[PDB]
Amino acid sequence: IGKSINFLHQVCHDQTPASKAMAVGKSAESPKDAAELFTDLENAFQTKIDAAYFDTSKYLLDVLNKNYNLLEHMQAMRRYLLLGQGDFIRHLMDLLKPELVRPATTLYQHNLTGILETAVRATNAQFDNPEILKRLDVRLLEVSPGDTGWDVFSLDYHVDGPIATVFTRECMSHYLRVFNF
Amino acid sequence: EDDIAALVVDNGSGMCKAGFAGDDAPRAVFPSIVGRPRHQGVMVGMGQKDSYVGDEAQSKRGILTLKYPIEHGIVTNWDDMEKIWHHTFYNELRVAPEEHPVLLTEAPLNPKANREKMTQIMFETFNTPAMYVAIQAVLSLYASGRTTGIVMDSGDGVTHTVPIYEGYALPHAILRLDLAGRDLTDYLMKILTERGYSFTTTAEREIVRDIKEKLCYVALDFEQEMATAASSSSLEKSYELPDGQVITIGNERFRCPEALFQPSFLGMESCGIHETTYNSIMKCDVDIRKDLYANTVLSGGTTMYPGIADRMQKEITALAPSTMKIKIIAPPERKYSVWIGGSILASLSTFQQMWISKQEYDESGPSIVHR
Amino acid sequence: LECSWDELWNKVLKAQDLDHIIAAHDVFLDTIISRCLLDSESRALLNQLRAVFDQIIEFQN
Amino acid sequence: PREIITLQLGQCGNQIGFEFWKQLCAEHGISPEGIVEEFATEGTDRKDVFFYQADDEHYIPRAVLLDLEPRVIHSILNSPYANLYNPENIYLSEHGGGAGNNWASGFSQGEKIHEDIFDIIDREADGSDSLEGFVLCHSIAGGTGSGLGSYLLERLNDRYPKKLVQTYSVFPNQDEMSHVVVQPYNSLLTLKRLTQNADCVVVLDNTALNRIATDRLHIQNPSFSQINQLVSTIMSASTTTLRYPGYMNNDLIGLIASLIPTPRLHFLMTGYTPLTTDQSVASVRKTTVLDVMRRLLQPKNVMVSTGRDRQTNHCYIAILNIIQGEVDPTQVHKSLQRIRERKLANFIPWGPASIQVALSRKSPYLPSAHRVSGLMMANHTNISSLFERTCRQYDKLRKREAFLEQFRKEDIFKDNFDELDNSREIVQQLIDEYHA
Repeated sequence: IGKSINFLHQVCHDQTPASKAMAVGKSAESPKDAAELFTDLENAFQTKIDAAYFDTSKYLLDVLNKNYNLLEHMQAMRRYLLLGQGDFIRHLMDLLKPELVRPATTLYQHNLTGILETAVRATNAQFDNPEILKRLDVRLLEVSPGDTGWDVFSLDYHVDGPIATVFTRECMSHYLRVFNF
Repeated sequence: EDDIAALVVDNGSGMCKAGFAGDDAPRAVFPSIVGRPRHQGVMVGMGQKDSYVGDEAQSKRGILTLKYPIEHGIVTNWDDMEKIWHHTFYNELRVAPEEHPVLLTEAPLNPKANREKMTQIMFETFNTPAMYVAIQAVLSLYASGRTTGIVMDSGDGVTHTVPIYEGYALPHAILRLDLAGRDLTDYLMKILTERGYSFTTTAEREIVRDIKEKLCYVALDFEQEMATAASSSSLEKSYELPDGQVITIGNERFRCPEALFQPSFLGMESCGIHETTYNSIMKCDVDIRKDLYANTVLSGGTTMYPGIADRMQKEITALAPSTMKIKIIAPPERKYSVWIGGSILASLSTFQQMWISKQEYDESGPSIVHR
Repeated sequence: LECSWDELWNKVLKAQDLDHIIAAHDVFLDTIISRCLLDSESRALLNQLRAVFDQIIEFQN
Repeated sequence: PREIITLQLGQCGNQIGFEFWKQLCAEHGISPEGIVEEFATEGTDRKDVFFYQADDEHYIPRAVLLDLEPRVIHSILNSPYANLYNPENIYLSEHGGGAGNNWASGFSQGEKIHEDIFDIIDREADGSDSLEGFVLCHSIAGGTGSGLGSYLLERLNDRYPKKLVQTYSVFPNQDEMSHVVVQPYNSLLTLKRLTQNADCVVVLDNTALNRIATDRLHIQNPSFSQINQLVSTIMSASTTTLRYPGYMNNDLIGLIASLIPTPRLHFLMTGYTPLTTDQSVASVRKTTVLDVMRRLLQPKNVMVSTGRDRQTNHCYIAILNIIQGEVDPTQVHKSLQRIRERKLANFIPWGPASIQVALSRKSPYLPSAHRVSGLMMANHTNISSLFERTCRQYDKLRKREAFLEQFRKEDIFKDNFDELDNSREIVQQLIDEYHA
């Protein structure tokens, strides 16, 4: 419950989850324990932490649902590097064959982004308003430019902000391996 | 307790205004909409969800089709009406109504077959412990610190003119007039078209309903106000909406409040606001008429103007007799005057045995609303 | 691809935590890589899935 | 882009492509002059596969309609539709003067409207970026659809060589010979061009239509108006990987490559379960995937008639089984399991064989959203039964002296008839030889 309040500080708010009835509660509790004989509560203490738990968990998924589209990006990287839909990637891979066949250059990067943006304006047009299309870029490796050109090319889904919380560093390195096969 | 832990849901006629008691404005007000997808696919905009409701349906209104669960003030469909109650309690408040009593609103002219219907929804589905069904007319009167008078509800619904004598209304003086504020905002687009600026986007039409309350002003005597326009007075304001379309005011500034008294611009032979005021009092008992003249209250979102308070005062004597003291009580806020009366009622001492619970619901079913 | 698409996407709408989002994802993303190519016990597979990779180039040219 | 220009030709062949375009507009959920629901773009993630791109919010089909009878192109303007059809680019106003019932009529109309016939496909490919190919939607019915289709297989094969050729051929009824009486002649002429000047065909029979038409359509009569219903559905199903998301063989030349052993052996049997829909209130139990792909290899849907004695000494080698939409599609590999335990079809041990499964999302439109559909594209080597039967109808009519001088007034003057017959027997021996 203490981890979750820190994840909306990566969304940055000073809001106690959802309602301000959680705020009244802190004020109520401090007299209620103080007035008692010398006894602390503890069979009732675990009861309102349920009512705090369901509140901050559905809301921490709702603060993302307004703003970041987390689980929508869950479907999104899968169709662009887990090859989820073939009409998106054959029409990529067609337009990509005259550049991957030739030796890589020092100017290789500036054409591969451009055909990438016109690639998602030759099968897509309903995802411009979505940020799916503002969150893909071109990934190239350490491979020497004597190469054929194919092997070094891969697309990567660019992650930033509180969406990089769930898109940890260990994950997509393994997708890199799975993209290649 | 319930002193601050009684929930005030004022289901108005186009906006649901939810909040906790002991405040003077609602927490969250927004227009009540639902949206139903036709074919489900890959979504766009906000994340996977079964229905875009409310303020996640007002952010995207060209990917969805809008349907008000509250249409002309009254619930037309009850399935989607539970869906906006679901939205007000858990998203735009967040508390479960099972430990906290609920104060919900009604129309002064809804049928009783409808009134047993809204009692069946709150007890069974939201499983509220207790609640009370309260008139919007009496709450707005209560924010104005009176208990008797007539309120001139002109909202985003049916105009009500409800004389209440000591918390009891006259069941032979509640006129249903078909002027709504939504009728005026719609009238305003089609006389903007005589200036040459026509809509074609739904988003530009949303700002027509804002401008109606915002830029537009009321002076006393419109008739000389158009006469002062012929000698070229200063009153013409030109709002700039970034794009080539303009919303100006100046020769349509005074016609649009003039349509309160004259429904002929809308093309009908119906009663005006002062007229429907005067017809309602003129069938009231002769002994309590005096108490209704001196406790005239403006309420609703249509009579949102800086200068409509005195216009109604100089205008209403010229109908009713002059051996009546008529005094127009005009609050500057009045959209929230139903809500401020609904919160203050939660903090009423004489209301802690006027609650309608599940136990009295268990002994007589949904006719416990008869009360 | 099927057994795993129906593993991640259907589980996340059941989930109410965020730490349950990574619990349904971290079990997904390490099976996908074992059943595709690399693990450390799949080496009898991927010697044959790369031996066929070069055999279709040489059959073609 | 994989833009295809459909080449609608003949008396039956223009009408079956007529409702092919009508089927696509209703199922993408868009108006045929306009757009009304954006649930059409969210739902179909590519609507330009077989249309010209948008810039007026219209989708102009990629079709050409020449036919020697003016009746089929007059069957559009006396239909209410004409905003999904262009009277300069999708159709010309009347082609040929021919009666028609002569294959040499449509062959000389092809060598003199020769300028306009290659100016209607580059008036239908001026938005093409990369052309996939040409699907010759022709009929073998009449000498109209059959005469002109033989010219365009030669000139599209030496002007565009790396392009798809694929025809959806229909055969007229062989049980009435008043329907076309030049039928044994025109079939064998067009078969010479399909077996060395073409790649794949999809063969379809009318005597196999009426086998199914007394099975669940409950019309005895041989329809010429409900014959366009059966055809437009199995056409639109073949490219559901290229219109809705695929994955592997997401192109049609992915599917079609995988169903060909080697040329002059490519005549593919089509089967398609839901011709009429009784899954309308019995669709709520959820029609399971499990016992409905058992008939996509059994003969209880096939559009080509054969005996039942050749389903045991002749063998299928490549069968495509397209299931679509939610149905629990993680138990789909379990459906492909229960085929082999039954042996609904027998498969050669001699080199590879393949039971190919794919899925794609269903239409945004309600009569095509919970209605499980199974698309079968077999290649069985008992396909020679129609072809020996047509050859048996060819040798008898040339001894009765009909079309040995009444077809030699134009384009034949030397005997070149036993040339068509001998090649016809080369193809039929090369089929039976493949299966061992």
